[PDB]
Amino acid sequence: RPEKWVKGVCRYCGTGCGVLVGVKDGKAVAIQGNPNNHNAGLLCLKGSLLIPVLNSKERVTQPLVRRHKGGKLEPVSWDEALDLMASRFRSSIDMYGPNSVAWYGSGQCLTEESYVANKIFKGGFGTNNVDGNPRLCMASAVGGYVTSFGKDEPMGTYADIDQATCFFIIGSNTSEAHPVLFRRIARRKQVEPGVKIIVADPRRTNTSRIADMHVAFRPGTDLAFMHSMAWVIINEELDNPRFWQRYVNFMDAEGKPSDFEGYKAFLENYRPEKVAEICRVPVEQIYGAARAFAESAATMSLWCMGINQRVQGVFANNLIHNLHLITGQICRPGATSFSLTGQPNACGGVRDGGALSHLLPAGRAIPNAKHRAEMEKLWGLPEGRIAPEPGYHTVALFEALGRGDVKCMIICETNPAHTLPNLNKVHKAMSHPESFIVCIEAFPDAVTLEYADLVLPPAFWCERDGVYGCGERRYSLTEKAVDPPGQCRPTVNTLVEFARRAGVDPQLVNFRNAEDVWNEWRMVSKGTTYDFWGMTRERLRKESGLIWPCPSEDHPGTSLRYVRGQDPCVPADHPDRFFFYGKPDGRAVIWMRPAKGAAEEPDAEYPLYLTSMRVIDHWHTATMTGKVPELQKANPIAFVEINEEDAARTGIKHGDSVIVETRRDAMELPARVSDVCRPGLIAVPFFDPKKLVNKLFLDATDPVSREPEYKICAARVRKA
Ligand SMILES: Nc1nc2c(c(=O)[nH]1)N[C@H]1C(S)=C(S)[C@@H](COP(=O)(O)OP(=O)(O)OC[C@H]3O[C@@H](n4cnc5c(=O)[nH]c(N)nc54)[C@H](O)[C@@H]3O)O[C@H]1N2
Ligand SMILES: Nc1nc2c(c(=O)[nH]1)N[C@H]1C(S)=C(S)[C@@H](COP(=O)(O)OP(=O)(O)OC[C@H]3O[C@@H](n4cnc5c(=O)[nH]c(N)nc54)[C@H](O)[C@@H]3O)O[C@H]1N2
Ligand code: SF4
Ligand SMILES: [Mo]
Repeated sequence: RPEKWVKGVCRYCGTGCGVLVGVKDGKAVAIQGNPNNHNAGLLCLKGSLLIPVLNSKERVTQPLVRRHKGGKLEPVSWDEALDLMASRFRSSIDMYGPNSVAWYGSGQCLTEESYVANKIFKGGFGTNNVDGNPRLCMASAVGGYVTSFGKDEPMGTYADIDQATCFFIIGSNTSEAHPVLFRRIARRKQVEPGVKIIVADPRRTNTSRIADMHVAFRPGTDLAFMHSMAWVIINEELDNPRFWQRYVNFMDAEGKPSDFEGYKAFLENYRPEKVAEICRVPVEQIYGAARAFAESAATMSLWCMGINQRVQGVFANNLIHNLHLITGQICRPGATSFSLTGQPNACGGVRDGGALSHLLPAGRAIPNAKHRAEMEKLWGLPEGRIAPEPGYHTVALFEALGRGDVKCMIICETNPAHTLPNLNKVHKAMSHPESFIVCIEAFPDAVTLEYADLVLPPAFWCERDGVYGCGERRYSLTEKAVDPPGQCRPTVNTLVEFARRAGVDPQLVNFRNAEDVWNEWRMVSKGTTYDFWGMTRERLRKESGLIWPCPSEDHPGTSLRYVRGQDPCVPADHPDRFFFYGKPDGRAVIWMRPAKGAAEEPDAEYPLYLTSMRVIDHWHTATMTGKVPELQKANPIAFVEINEEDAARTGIKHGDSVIVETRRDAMELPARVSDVCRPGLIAVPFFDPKKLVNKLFLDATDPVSREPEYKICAARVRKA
């Protein structure tokens, strides 16, 4: 029975459900959904079972040090820990230059933590070595959005779900990975039964059980599938010339200006009969998916890691946007190209705040000299303080750590020893005997702590205040509901003290609380097309999220970007009803991206596709959801999914232990036989620390976004 209800945000998925925390003064006792946030008071099982996680005593509550490598982690005071951290970082810079140090962060960090980490490093130390886990996740979608539209982030919101009359859901297990949203998608098809749902995924998941059509294409061939859809759309005159002639540009396979006829000529390469064999699907599915897509009153695509975790990730994102653009299924209620964000805070913390190695806050870029000056001005730095070279992107960061080039690294609210691709390579990198690794980590079973030289105990979740920005441009405050336990401190406060102690100019880190940093971030955003000056803490305390752009206390926020009358970045006096202002002529761009494959495709010797996936009960590495007994009752440990008519024809039964092996490692797993994986595909989950699947996975990255291709590599299976 609670006395106080404290408003915040679910700690887990990018659906970003508002949460109310019931405290019986000082202890959280109950949790409900925020009736006033988009989720309308609905929480999924994970969300609803957060109170045990918050209450867990299995927490990191004092700072810890590992005197020597391979030693034992032992207690140390906060002051010795802060001096040790600051002296090491200063010493490294002094001897070897800013690029010898790095920040490795998280879309789970509060927007304020990431904003301070990013400033200390980019403006304080003078290094652009600030990256994070959204690199493993959302970087393809950023590239797809910037190359297609000139600006990052969806142009619609979740509310478009209520109006789509077709959902094309590709690379997304919405029901297991975005359960609230999937229910809203289910809800919509309930209310209007003439709503069509296409689910495109090599796996037949719970998500397909509301689909009119499930396209179970061969991993990696979805680019061809989607070009092929565009061919049908053009061929059957289902396209929208009034839209694309005014609003669209066309870039050929080399990225040179082209035209509709160019596009038609290129698409001839993607005829349905030919592309149907590549994809291993009945040709009727291409015609079906295309016609549904184009004939529908309002079409919405939603996609996640099956599209992004790919060496052609940016290109795939482009291809989804091509369909919306050729058909004009965009900038109207129900009709948009909506990339789904995994993490609660990839959008606000890392992407919008520019906390990646090539980026600067609010739409600005490292290589852009005017943007550096804009930031040196706002942040009060000398000229040239901000380096012109992008720092290390994640994969290359950990390679630099391994070579000795990065000597000191902070890891904050991520578990990279468990979740980075090609683990054997990374664990060797993380074991460099002369490296100094500092972990800010709340739960001591995180495997990465086994490589840490120093561990700082942070406040978790609603033990402190701060903003999370979910996938629909929604910035939502979590207020503080409880004191942190033991010696846990807000990471914002820890970062300021680290900076001060490490000789950073104190005017650069002039913040007492997360609120202070928010007002600066508001200021740094003002005038950009990411503007949220209008999101004062006061408004964020009272409201259940605001959606940007929101440039004044009287502005309600923005649902439809790029749309005159809706989006304030679009002049009221603009000639055309739409304005894609991230492109100099106001036109979104269809990209004629050639369709290729995975970087490690199957062959005689490794004849299987290996994928990796999300499972509903388990959040990533299970340091949180693992503290909840009910979350263990269904899938307690790792398994490997195997296709029925692949199992029998190769002589493998259900339940039998098997060896999944790839060029990089081998691993015994309990087989799980179903019709989930289409023939020629197996799939492993990644929440079991006793089964570090990322040891089998390769490391190739999209050459633009530098996202790893976790979704595809080549494997073999044999009976144990
Ligand atoms: N329960 C739970 N929910 C979560 C998370 C969690 O750990 N647990 N994490 C959150 C985060 S950070 C993220 S990023 C999201 C991720 O959520 P999703 O991306 O929706 O979930 P995944 O299983 O990673 O998604 C992969 C889907 O893409 C498919 N796929 C495989 N190969 C291909 C291909 O070649 N083409 C296409 N088009 N699809 C393919 C897989 O079969 C799989 O079903 O979920 C979020 N929500
Ligand atoms: N094979 C394979 N690997 C993948 C993926 C895949 O699809 N396949 N998906 C990738 C994607 S999309 C993502 S998003 C990444 C995510 O990968 P990670 O970010 O490595 O996984 P998480 O379990 O979210 O790690 C968050 C950590 O933060 C700690 N923590 C919780 N609260 C606090 C706090 O207040 N402060 C601090 N300091 N720490 C805290 C938790 O204990 C946990 O260890 O995984 C990637 N890895
Ligand atoms: S759908 Fe995501 S944000 Fe909503 S309660 Fe479930 S885990 Fe939390
Ligand atoms: Mo993610």
